[PDB]
Order: sequence, then structure tokens, then C-alpha cells
Amino acid sequence: SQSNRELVVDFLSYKLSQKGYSWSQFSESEAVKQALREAGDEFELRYRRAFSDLTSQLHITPGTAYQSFEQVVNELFRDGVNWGRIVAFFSFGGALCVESVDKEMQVLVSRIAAWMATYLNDHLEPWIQENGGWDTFVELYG
Amino acid sequence: SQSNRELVVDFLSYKLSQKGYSWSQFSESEAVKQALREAGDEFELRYRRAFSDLTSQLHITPGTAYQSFEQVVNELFRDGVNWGRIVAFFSFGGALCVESVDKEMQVLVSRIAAWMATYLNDHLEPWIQENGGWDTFVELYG
Ligand SMILES: *S(=O)(=O)c1cc(C(=O)O)ccc1-c1ccc(F)cc1
Ligand SMILES: *S(=O)(=O)c1cc(C(=O)O)ccc1-c1ccc(F)cc1
Ligand SMILES: [Br-]
Repeated sequence: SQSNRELVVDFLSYKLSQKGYSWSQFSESEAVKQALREAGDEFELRYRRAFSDLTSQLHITPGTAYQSFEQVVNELFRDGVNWGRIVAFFSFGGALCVESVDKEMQVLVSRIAAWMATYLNDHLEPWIQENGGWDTFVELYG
Repeated sequence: SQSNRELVVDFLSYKLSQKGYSWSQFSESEAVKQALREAGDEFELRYRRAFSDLTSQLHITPGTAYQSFEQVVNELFRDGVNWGRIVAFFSFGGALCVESVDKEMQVLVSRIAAWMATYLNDHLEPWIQENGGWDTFVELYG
């Protein structure tokens, strides 16, 4: 896609790495990526329980449709968009990739990356642009 | 206060009662009280980890100032006010009351109720009025 696609790929590469997997076998910009990597690790520590209940709701098979992903991701934004909720979303996507590689369905990695870039573009990009862009996120979270 | 104090007391009475403690031994409107009651239970269940990190932050001794409670509660509104964070606020106060009764400092329950009411008035009331009052919380969470 574009700059959102590039952000999704960086985050998923990091999440995969933390679990010992490489992206290569599946295929302010620096400050945005670093800040989002750090924000996702923090969110994963603080909301261990609630996050586990989220990831439980979706088990990605080669048959899962994007709409099934949207329905659970939509729960994160029920009451609107915010940075914490966008971080949760990245984290969520990262956990589905890890789960995918764990179950030897490494083909779903590029599929989740596409689903995420799409979801950011369609639903989150207007609120992001309206709230200072990714540079604001960095100034707030870096 | 007013509706806020009535809301605080109902919520605190409910929480204490759940653990087997009466409010009486220390001292649409129904749809709101009920909706908040249910929200507080669901919240306490969903954020097992995160809620525990917050309650840990303040251990109320009869010499704890309001400014102390306020500083830990500002942590709940760090990145803005939303219905969910207001629900976390009520749940937190409920925990500080159950904690006071259990730690033999059952006198504190009345002061917590007063701290909660003031916080709502000084900080939370404009956001509540701007987002359609408690009837909107009901018409969403109820
Ligand atoms: S949570 O209360 O932070 C929350 C709130 C919403 C909402 O729409 O109000 C959506 C999602 C979440 C959430 C936070 C943390 C998680 F691990 C999962 C969901
Ligand atoms: S979170 O636990 O970091 C958090 C963050 C904010 C914020 O404004 O950044 C507000 C509330 C919370 C929180 C949610 C749920 C809990 F049980 C405890 C804290
Ligand atoms: Br949690």
C-alpha cells in the first residue's frame, strides 16, 4: 500500500523477531517505528489479561476472511479512536502473526499485513491525520 | 455534591455489599446506577492485570491526603477522559473502600466517597456534560 503498509511491516517484523522468527523467510520514520515498537511492548505488559481475551476471539486459519478480523478489531474502536487503541490494534495483529508462524501457516503473515494496512487506511487514517499524524504520537510517546 | 455524590454512594454501597459489608454501618437515575454497577463488575473482570497495577499504587492510611488519591487518579485520565476510564475511576474507589474495611480502617470509606465526588466535579463533570450526560452512558452501556 504506502507509509501505513511500511509501519505495519516494521511492527510485524519486530514482533516476529521477539519470538525468534525472521520476516525475510515470509516476504521521523525511524522514530515513529521505534515509538510504536516500545508502545506495543508496554501495552502487552500492562494489559496481559484483557489482551489475551482479545486474541482468543480470533484463530486465523487459511480460511479466515478479512471481515472476521474487522469484527474483532472493531471492538477496540467501539467508543472511538485513540493512540492507546491504535497501539492495541498493532499488538493484536502481531499476536495473530506469531500464532500463524507457531501453527506453521506462515503464508498468513503477508495476509495479516495487508488486512492491517487496509484497516488503518479505511478506519484509522482520518482520526490520525486529524490528531497530529504519527509525528504527534512520537512527541507524546517517544 | 448532588447526582455525582448519589452516584458515588450507590456504587460504593454496591461494591462493599458484594464483599459482605453494609454502607449503613458507616453512614432514569436507577438505570444509570444499574448500568454503572454492571459496567464496574464487567470492568473488574476484563482488566484483571491493569486494575491490580492501579490499586497497588495507593494504600490508604487515615493520614492519606486527597492530593495523594488525586495524583493516582490523574493517571487514569492521563490521555483524556472516556466512559471506560470513568468506570475505572468508580471501580478504583470501590476497591479503596473494600481495602479500608478489610485493613480495619473502615472510617476512610466516607472520606473516599467525598474524594470521589470532588474529583468528578472538578475534573470529570465538563466531559460528562459535553458527551451527553449519564443518559448517554446508559444509552450505550445499559
Ligand atoms: S480498554 O478499556 O482500554 C478498551 C476500551 C475500548 C473501547 O472501545 O472503549 C476498546 C478496547 C479496549 C482494550 C484495551 C486493552 C485490551 F487488551 C483490549 C481491549
Ligand atoms: S493503562 O492501564 O495504562 C491506562 C491508561 C490510561 C491513560 O489515560 O493512558 C487510563 C487508564 C488506564 C487503566 C485502565 C484500566 C485499568 F484497570 C487501570 C488503568
Ligand atoms: Br488487563
